[PDB]
Amino acid sequence: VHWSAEEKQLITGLWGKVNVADCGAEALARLLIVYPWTQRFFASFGNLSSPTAILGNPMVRAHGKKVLTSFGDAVKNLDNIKNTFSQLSELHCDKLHVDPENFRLLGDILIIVLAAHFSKDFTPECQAAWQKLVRVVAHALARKYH
Amino acid sequence: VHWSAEEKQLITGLWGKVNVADCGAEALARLLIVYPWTQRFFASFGNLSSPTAILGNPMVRAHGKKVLTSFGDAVKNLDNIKNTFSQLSELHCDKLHVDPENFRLLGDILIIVLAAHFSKDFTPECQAAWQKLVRVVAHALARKYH
Amino acid sequence: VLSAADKNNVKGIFTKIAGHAEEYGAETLERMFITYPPTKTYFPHFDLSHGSAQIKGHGKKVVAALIEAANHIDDIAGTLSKLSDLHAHKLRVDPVNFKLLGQCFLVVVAIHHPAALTPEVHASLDKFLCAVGTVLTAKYR
Amino acid sequence: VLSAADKNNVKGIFTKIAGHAEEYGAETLERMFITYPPTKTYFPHFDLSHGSAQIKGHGKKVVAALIEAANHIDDIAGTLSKLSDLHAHKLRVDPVNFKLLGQCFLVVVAIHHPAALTPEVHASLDKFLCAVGTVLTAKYR
Ligand code: HEM
Ligand code: HEM
Ligand code: HEM
Ligand code: HEM
Repeated sequence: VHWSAEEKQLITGLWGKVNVADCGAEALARLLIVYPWTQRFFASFGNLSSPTAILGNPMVRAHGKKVLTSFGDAVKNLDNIKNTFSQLSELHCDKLHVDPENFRLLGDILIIVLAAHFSKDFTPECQAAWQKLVRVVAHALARKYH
Repeated sequence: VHWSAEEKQLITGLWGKVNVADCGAEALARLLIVYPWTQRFFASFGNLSSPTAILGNPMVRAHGKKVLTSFGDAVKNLDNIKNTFSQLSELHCDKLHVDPENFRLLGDILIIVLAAHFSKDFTPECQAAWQKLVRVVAHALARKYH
Repeated sequence: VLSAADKNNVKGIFTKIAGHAEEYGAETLERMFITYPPTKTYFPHFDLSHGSAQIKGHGKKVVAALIEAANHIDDIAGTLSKLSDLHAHKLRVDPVNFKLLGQCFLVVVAIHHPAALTPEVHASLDKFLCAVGTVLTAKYR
Repeated sequence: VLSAADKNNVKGIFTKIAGHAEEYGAETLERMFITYPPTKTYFPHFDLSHGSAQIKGHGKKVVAALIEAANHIDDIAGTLSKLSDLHAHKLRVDPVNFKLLGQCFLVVVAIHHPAALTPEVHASLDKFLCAVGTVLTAKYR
């Protein structure tokens, strides 16, 4: 993946405005609400029995924060996103069996969440710059399958 | 990807017995009749307006041959698969805009054509290896995308 | 098959979608063509410059077909049946594109009515955009 | 949806499978569990050693469910609804897996009936299976 200098700014500038804590909580919450199947990866958090229990869950909130904090390591380091995610690739790909289609569904969901929190600041250019960080990230997560 | 010695001697063995022409024409015959949207990349071939047409088509038949000849360039060099399909990755992705899912769809179809050819000789273990190979070709072919 | 909740979550945000059909559905199309550049292949007869009359006029139709389907939600297949000859047979869309648009429309809504796009509603709108894709493709399968 | 040719092609090879439910059932799951390992995670209660009672017994179940959706084919959701609650709400089977089992069953039929699984037939059968996968994934959508 090549990144433009306009792409960098669209990303760097937007990332510095994200509520990582609240942004992750919702993207993980919805991941679970829109794709209830994925909850079988998180029985460790227990109560995901209702859209609200998932929103209420401290561990789902806490996890989302951690997950999104990760995306940030990608924003930080766009040249190095392949290694940054290698130890997590290992985990998701070899220890967790997470079907890679799900890194796309998480990706998309951030976008929607990222949308929800910036509105018209999230310009189509921007969305494009990010869906593409999201896409690269989800690639790099799956790199241990190939 | 790391290959097994049993895996290689299953790909290798099975390859030398496939009709690269027949088995070739029929995986594209099918890619196009089980998933007819993919005909849009194949207007040059002409009449694809019926299963029969797709089957008899001189150009499709010659294409399926070349697509399968291509899987065999992988069989031969499994530790170089991505280098082999790099130039075809530029073509299918940069110049052709084939969604990488369709590479997956051709693979899944090759497997059914190969199951067809050998039957019981095509064992779960053999299928598993030939699925793996198919995955890695599709992946070296989408590499440009990433 | 959408539940009773799905249909009210879907009718809610869509009653907020109506009145903005043209600008929304034109936004969902550009962001598509820009966040997903290969999808411009199907619009080679279009000017895909900013706010051109075709994107705006097509954007109106799309979101109008969407609200026609949102209402006749019991028989989406029956209400969008020529749209299936059109996208499946005539035009030949990788099915992966409908998911590409549905996501672009979903960002459109999150931008314009965040506090309507509630996990529960987001979840329902997606099942819908998903049953819509499926019907317009179900002229292959 | 399922066209005359679909609803007849699909009965075609399914009448050619019949006294073969248990045999074809179990072989599909084995091909699934091996061609794709992580699908075994859904069967930890299960002995997954080749041709073991529970593979053979439940393969017998799967096909009886495949063949029984093939007979009550107008209402495919009505005949397999109980296996939606199960597969979607209880077991949280990821949709990416119904695809994968589909592939496997298809490989079975093309082993024991190559002449039968013509391009045309393959294609109807894909739609049916994917009509089935879609139903058992519904306890969200
Ligand atoms: C590309 C998107 C994703 C990113 C960037 C990401 C990143 C992360 C991070 C930072 C952790 C925390 C590591 C730890 O504390 O041990 C994690 C763990 C985990 N992830 Fe993901 N993840 C993604 C997608 C997914 C998806 C889609 C699923 C399920 C469908 C999933 C399931 C899990 C599970 C089960 C854990 C361990 C949770 C625990 O044991 O506390 N991940 N991932
Ligand atoms: C993943 C497995 C695939 C392999 C190994 C493969 C291989 C090849 C090869 C060897 C060529 C030769 C080009 C030439 O003679 O001009 C080619 C071209 C082409 N491929 Fe594929 N391909 C694959 C999948 C696909 C899929 C899934 C599609 C679309 C659904 C596609 C669309 C095309 C098109 C449109 C051409 C140029 C055809 C022409 O101009 O005659 N390919 N590919
Ligand atoms: C939510 C899903 C979609 C809906 C509701 C929808 C709606 C429509 C409608 C109503 C028309 C006919 C308008 C007329 O009569 O002038 C149309 C045509 C068309 N659609 Fe879609 N569409 C959808 C998805 C897509 C996708 C995913 C693509 C490809 C990326 C696409 C590409 C086209 C093209 C090229 C036309 C030609 C119409 C023209 O000439 O302006 N559509 N669509
Ligand atoms: C063609 C699609 C499928 C059909 C027709 C089907 C059919 C069935 C049926 C009829 C049952 C009830 C078994 C019983 O009463 O003992 C069942 C259970 C089950 N299925 Fe599915 N199934 C399908 C797909 C899948 C997939 C893709 C998976 C995951 C890889 C899966 C995993 C399971 C599990 C874990 C059970 C419970 C088994 C047990 O506890 O004995 N199924 N299936």
